[PDB]
Amino acid sequence: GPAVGIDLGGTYSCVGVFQHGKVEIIANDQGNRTTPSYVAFTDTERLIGDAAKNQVAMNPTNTVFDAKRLIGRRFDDAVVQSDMKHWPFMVVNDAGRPKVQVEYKGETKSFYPEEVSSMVLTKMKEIAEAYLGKTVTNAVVTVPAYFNDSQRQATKDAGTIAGLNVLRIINEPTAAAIAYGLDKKVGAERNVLIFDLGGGTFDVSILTIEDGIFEVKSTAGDTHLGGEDFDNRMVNHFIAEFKRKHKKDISENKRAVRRLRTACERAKRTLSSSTQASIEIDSLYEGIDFYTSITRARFEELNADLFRGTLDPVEKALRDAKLDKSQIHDIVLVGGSTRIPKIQKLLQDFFNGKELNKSINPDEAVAYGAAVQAAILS
Ligand SMILES: Nc1ncnc2c1ncn2[C@@H]1O[C@H](COP(=O)(O)OP(=O)(O)OP(=O)(O)O)[C@@H](O)[C@H]1O
Ligand SMILES: [Cl-]
Ligand SMILES: [Cl-]
Ligand SMILES: [K+]
Ligand SMILES: [K+]
Ligand SMILES: [Mg+2]
Repeated sequence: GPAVGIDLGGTYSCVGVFQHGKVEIIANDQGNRTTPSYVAFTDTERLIGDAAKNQVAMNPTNTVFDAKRLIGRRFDDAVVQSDMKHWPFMVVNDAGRPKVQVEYKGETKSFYPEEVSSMVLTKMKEIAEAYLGKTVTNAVVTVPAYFNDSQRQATKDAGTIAGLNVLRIINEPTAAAIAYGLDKKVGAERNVLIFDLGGGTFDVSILTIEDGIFEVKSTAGDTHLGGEDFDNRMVNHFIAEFKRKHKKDISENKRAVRRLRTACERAKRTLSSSTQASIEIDSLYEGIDFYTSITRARFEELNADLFRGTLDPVEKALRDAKLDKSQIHDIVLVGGSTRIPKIQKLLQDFFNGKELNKSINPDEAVAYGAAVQAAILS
């Protein structure tokens, strides 16, 4: 007490606390309401969150991310073997369990996924402590609805290692529905669709709620579709533009690509509220400045197939839940990527004009609902 709600996200984490009948989403030391699920190791220190993501480009083999993709899994799991090929850090096998291997202070170290996630949770715990001016111990932590018992157990363990008393592990879509008060009893069942597009995954969940009890009717999605893919499309676009203007290809310069990606992600966010965004990077490659811009229309065209494709999982989830689109009582947007206007248009159009629940920052809705539930369990 106070107990907190924590969304331990694949790419960003968020912590909230319910007090005086209101949820407060807590800003970190940099004033950010969400924090990168990154941890880095150097010759002298361990960095977590914003501090870790800010040096990823210069320290690729020792900056860990995506621990959520390893948590609770066996080393021989096809998913792990597939994902490992794409990470710049090493994943080793310890008696059948995956561990990330890094260098810290000149020595080789290895950590279980739950230890890496415990570092992220320690950061979220401290963020809440700085805001509350009191020690934080009890917490509700969320996980994807498809997580199995081992993945739920390892997530709870990450919390315990961080010094938290995990009151309960609840599903992300359920937490999002709770944020909007859809758990309240209205004397009849209600069907709710959660459309969750984050930084690296896309989850569609259909919930049936009655008497405060949740039932996951169906889930669909793509574990390799998120905001990072839209950033990739923009990066490729600008590498091509720089090549045309300067007859130089920056593709093989890791730092150049990173600075460009960062500017693209920032420009993308601006495009959700404005129709154009400027990209200005000083000395991007060989001392050449890269000052350009991108319109919302071009950003939408660069990603047209990926945006439209989000509707397939929606149709499949409806089919698996044995529900027609007209039987959905509420549609809830979750994940930072749902702030993109074109995605909202596509989903609303698919639902024949039905309004979307989007008043709660989508990238905060999971933590918001977790905080409400944590207070209820406290
Ligand atoms: N205003 C915005 N417009 C567009 N995209 C945005 C905006 N704000 C944030 N994003 C994107 O949202 C993503 C992060 O979403 P969120 O914080 O919900 O991630 P997450 O739940 O950790 O993701 P994952 O699905 O990988 O678990 C990033 O790709 C970020 O660029
Ligand atoms: Cl911080
Ligand atoms: Cl459209
Ligand atoms: K998140
Ligand atoms: K997601
Ligand atoms: Mg998420």
